[PDB]
Amino acid sequence: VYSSANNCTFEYVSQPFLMDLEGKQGNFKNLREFVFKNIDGYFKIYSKH
Amino acid sequence: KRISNCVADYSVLYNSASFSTFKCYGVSPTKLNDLCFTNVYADSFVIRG
Ligand SMILES: *[C@@H]1O[C@H](CO)[C@@H](O)[C@H](O)[C@H]1NC(C)=O
Repeated sequence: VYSSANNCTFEYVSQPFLMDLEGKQGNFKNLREFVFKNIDGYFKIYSKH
Repeated sequence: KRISNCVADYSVLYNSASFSTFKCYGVSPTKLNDLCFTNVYADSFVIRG
């Protein structure tokens, strides 16, 4: 995902979330929407499965 | 060390009863928790007596 890193301050973990790593070629069964905003530097997350 | 997006209590930093010395200038030590600042910078290094 990257080569290296030097310095930073923020790091967030929150609750664990599980996926399925097996990929198929069938029809989709879920829909996920995400909204990313930045007002006065504040980062916003909006999502609902 | 940079402390950001955190909330902390300085009462537990004082009741340790193990610090040989403590000086704290620019603000009264009894009235610093209620006062609100923006960022806290902390540096750690060793020194002789
Ligand atoms: C990280 O290091 C760079 C030097 O390349 C410096 O410009 C930057 O201010 C540093 N970031 C912090 C948060 O100290």
